[PDB]
Amino acid sequence: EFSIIDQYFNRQSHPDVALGIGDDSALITPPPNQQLVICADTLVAGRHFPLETSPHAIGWKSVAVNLSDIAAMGAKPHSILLAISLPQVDHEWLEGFSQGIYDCCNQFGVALIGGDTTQGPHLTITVTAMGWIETGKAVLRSGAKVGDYVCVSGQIGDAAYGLQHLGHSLQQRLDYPTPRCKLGEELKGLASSMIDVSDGLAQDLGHILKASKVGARLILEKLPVDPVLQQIEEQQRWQYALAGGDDYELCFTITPQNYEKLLQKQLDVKITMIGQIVEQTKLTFEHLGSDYPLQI
Amino acid sequence: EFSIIDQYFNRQSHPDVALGIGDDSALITPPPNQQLVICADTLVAGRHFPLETSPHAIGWKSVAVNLSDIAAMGAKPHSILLAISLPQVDHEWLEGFSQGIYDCCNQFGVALIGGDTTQGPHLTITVTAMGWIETGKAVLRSGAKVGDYVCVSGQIGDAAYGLQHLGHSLQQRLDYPTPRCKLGEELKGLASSMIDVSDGLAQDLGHILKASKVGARLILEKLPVDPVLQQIEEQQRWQYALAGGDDYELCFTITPQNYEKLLQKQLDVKITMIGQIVEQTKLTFEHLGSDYPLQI
Ligand SMILES: Nc1ncnc2c1ncn2[C@@H]1O[C@H](COP(=O)(O)OP(=O)(O)NP(=O)(O)O)[C@@H](O)[C@H]1O
Ligand SMILES: Nc1ncnc2c1ncn2[C@@H]1O[C@H](COP(=O)(O)OP(=O)(O)NP(=O)(O)O)[C@@H](O)[C@H]1O
Ligand SMILES: [Cl-]
Ligand SMILES: [Cl-]
Ligand SMILES: [K+]
Ligand SMILES: [K+]
Ligand SMILES: [K+]
Ligand SMILES: [K+]
Ligand SMILES: [Mg+2]
Ligand SMILES: [Mg+2]
Ligand SMILES: [Mg+2]
Ligand SMILES: [Mg+2]
Ligand SMILES: [Mg+2]
Ligand SMILES: [Mg+2]
Repeated sequence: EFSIIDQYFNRQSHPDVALGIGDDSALITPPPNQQLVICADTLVAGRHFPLETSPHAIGWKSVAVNLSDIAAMGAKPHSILLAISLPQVDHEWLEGFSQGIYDCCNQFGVALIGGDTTQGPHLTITVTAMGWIETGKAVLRSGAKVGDYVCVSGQIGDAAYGLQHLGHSLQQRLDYPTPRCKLGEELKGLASSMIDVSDGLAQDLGHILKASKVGARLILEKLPVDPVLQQIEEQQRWQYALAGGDDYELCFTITPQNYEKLLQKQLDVKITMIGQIVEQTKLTFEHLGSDYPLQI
Repeated sequence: EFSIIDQYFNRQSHPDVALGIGDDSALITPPPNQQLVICADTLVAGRHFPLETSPHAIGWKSVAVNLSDIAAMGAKPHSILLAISLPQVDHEWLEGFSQGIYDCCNQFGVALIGGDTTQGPHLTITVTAMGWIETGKAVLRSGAKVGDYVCVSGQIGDAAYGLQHLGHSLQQRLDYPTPRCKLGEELKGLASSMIDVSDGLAQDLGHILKASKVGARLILEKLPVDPVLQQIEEQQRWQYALAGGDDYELCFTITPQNYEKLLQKQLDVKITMIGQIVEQTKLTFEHLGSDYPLQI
């Protein structure tokens, strides 16, 4: 177990880490005039990923889903803790898994600074992520105002389709979600509210609506879906997009004025306006310019 | 699961929390001139606690073992995240478990500011603890010097005895360890090195010896054991004390000069000098003034 840490999880720490792996706790010197942003998310084998998922993909997604919650605040990710409960000690598995962890960390300039390694009957992983943001400038789930656009990044429904069609190209969106870190940072001071879409667009937008004490009207034909989902029947397409989940895209609200400023930035991801915030505290849908009753 | 969070894990925190439970991440405004101290430890049902352990004790210990690693740095604890994987939703269990979480947090002035709640086949808990310490003043596992006293707080072996004698009063030490938070803070500026005894005195002192590139000679009859263990045959007594684990006491090294200073403080726990640091890089034992060969 102590050898497991040294063998797989003790790459040299960044110069930006006061004390990394090796002691009872890690130490971080805060950057000035910034708040600590902190979150944790658990992945349970067979629940948050198929049992047969490659160890590298498990490692990647364990980090990615937590970076997504830092990004959903408009913050910049800094470091993570890794808590893993393992049924067995398998070198090939541990090599792939740790490679997955570090590949995702390195993509986004994040340090692995600590954690815990235990034995347990079922593979269970909890990553804690830490980031920093200019004091007072976090993008909350509250903050959405009547007249704001509702927007979402990338595509929604991919991962859900992937889960139900394993082996299909869209499985890559299930196994390797992309946390939208740079977009989150670019939305600081532009977005009036934000959440990452981890459970499903309707449910997660719903948290914003409830927190902001507003409602929204979405346009079904504007939901950004993969060409593959564009070719399946409407009803199923919209279910994948609205209740699929595991997208790890950012859903946010923004004034038309700030939206124009957003579109003028160089962004590493697609942005789509899918509706607007309204006064009535309900989530409703529009299609071809008419009300569209829809149960999700 | 959203009902669970609201019903059991959403009490108002200390004023020192910029944003607590309810958003994608929590926000903390760092106190000036302090470093973030951060750790995580997992408890797996049946492994880190007997399956029949009361939910209140499970909640208490989940927090306590993590406050212990904050204390082991000399730092002051501030807040925790709670990640729980639950096989079933049981109201009586959740009431007891959450009461245990909050009882430990409240005793030590700690806020529960976030976490994750999931379904899984086996009860698994990971708490992340966050604390703060004056920049540069952490007590590391490195730093022990030849001639330094080796010391330990409280009693060692209680929890291990309790585990093997479930039903005995010493089970209290297994179920309800006390993190030595105030002692940890009082050892800032005095201890030359420190670790908390979670795995066993010999093993955990061993991490200090390895990090400091020194050895130690312990005096077996000076080990602080319960009167109950004083009545056991000495070999088994010393095995509980040196290899029992789950003590969550602090083991630290300290100059004779600084030990005198320590004893002048008003402390909330027993402190015992049990040996001293030596040049040769080995852990050895002495009994009644003679070398005492002992395998842990
Ligand atoms: N999977 C992991 N990834 C990264 N760091 C880890 C991991 N597991 C453990 N660590 C780090 O390795 C060091 C030793 O960990 P550990 O033995 O769990 O310390 P501890 O909490 O003080 N003891 P214990 O309470 O018995 O678990 C610490 O600095 C941990 O933060
Ligand atoms: N057991 C818990 N104790 C304390 N806070 C919790 C707990 N579970 C969840 N929370 C908090 O409750 C809020 C909602 O949690 P959660 O639904 O897990 O958010 P999320 O990470 O954005 N979504 P997801 O990735 O699907 O898990 C967050 O502010 C969490 O930090
Ligand atoms: Cl273990
Ligand atoms: Cl779940
Ligand atoms: K730790
Ligand atoms: K947010
Ligand atoms: K979260
Ligand atoms: K330490
Ligand atoms: Mg420790
Ligand atoms: Mg999340
Ligand atoms: Mg640990
Ligand atoms: Mg989220
Ligand atoms: Mg520990
Ligand atoms: Mg979560």
